[PDB]
Amino acid sequence: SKGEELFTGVVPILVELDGDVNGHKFSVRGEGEGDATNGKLTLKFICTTGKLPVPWPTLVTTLVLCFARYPDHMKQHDFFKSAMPEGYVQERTISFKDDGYYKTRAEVKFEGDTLVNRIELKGIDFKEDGNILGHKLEYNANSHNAYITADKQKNGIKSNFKIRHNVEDGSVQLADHYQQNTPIGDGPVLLPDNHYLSTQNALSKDPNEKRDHMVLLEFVTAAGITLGMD
Repeated sequence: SKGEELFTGVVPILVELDGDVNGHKFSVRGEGEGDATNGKLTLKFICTTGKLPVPWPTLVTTLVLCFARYPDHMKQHDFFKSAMPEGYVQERTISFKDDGYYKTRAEVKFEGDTLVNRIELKGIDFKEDGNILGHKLEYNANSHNAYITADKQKNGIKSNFKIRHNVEDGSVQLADHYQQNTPIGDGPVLLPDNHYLSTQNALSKDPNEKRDHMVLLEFVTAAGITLGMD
């Protein structure tokens, strides 16, 4: 595959999410750009339906791992770019400890010159007074490492990892993520050796934006493969 050649520059990004959490429906649209050479993503997300009924941080992982920076000695382990431009399906279950779960299905693929992430999210069994529907989480996102393993029996990858949301009261809300990715096209894809993605996030607000929104800067860098002999 030569999909990685599509990410040598800066690439415009469009994100569209339709969500339904305990019957609270919402839509999010995001736009920005990705710079995989630096592992850098910059986007602004808008809740186009008005008030977002869940905290913005709970949506970060759902709202484009093809922009991770894979070091040269790990380029052969980059499943995400190898599937491009036909893309891959990214499906998760996000189980919030002592609360509800998200189920997400996304298609990540090129539409013209834009990398598009189109997501359907359903949230189920949440507590209306809980940390999620009750808007009790801090507006931030801890740095985290998430391990990738190949899933040869589906021609893809999988990953399980924990996200720790900071609660306003000083506690931590665990979001247990179970993830599976599989390609859309039938072309050749790289099934990686075991490794991890290292992620940092900076969440902010646009002073001139009156709608409910999130400005996000994210860095994702691949690691965990020994750069051994040569």
